[PDB]
Amino acid sequence: TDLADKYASGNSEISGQELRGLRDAIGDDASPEDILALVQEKIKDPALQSTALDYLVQTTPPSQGKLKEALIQARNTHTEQFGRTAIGAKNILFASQEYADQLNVSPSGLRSLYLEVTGDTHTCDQLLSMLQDRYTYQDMAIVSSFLMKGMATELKRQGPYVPSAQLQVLMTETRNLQAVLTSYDYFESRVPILLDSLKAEGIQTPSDLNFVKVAESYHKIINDKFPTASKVEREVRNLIGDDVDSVTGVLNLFFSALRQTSSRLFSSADKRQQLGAMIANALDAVNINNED
Repeated sequence: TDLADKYASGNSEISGQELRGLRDAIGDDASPEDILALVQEKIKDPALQSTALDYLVQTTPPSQGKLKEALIQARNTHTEQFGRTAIGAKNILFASQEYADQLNVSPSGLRSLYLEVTGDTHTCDQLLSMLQDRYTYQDMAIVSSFLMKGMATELKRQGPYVPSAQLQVLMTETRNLQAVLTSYDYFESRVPILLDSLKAEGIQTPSDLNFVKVAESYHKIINDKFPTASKVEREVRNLIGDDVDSVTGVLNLFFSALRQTSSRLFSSADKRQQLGAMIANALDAVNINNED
């Protein structure tokens, strides 16, 4: 097996064939411009192109000093062209493919998502919002794992197109996202039960009330720089209305969620307890203020 197979091995998006096909397509007198043209023809994905170019520069012996210098110049040019779009996406090729498979989505889409995520600072919230409309919560968890994997990958690669500092922050934020998704899943299973049980006894809950709204409300509470029991109850009442059993249900649910929520999502363990205390206090307030 040659470099092309090394490149193609485990790489669900490049075959050793197309790489060899590319190297074979590039003549010894290929100008840097010629090289890029060919690479571009066979490979639309800048990541895969850059991959191809690496392959090409690398599969080219120094005997072909002019070609390699051309390929080097081509790749230098391609890299100059795409910078991170090529190099960053290239850096996380395998990751994108792994998770594309699990998600049954396109790896390139994931790399695009990834470059998107890594092309700028992104907070957890921004990541969640960036992902929610794109993925089921189940899949967001998977995507988050992907993002993490890709950034980890790039930080290890370094290079003038790895915004190393930036990726670090992004990974922090993506870990936060994962924590959030787990929390959302918590709510996914329990909210319906709560609402159905309320319903069974003729307690009407907002029909559009679902775990996400519940979870969202839950995470506003814990992300609140200045949460209170009143804010919590209010958050819950805003969420499910005022039926004592409903509010109690949700607060109970939030209370239970708190124990389950990742420490990442709290500035400290103290903050979690503080929130739990707030929720417990909310629960008390509900029953206290209950009349039925």
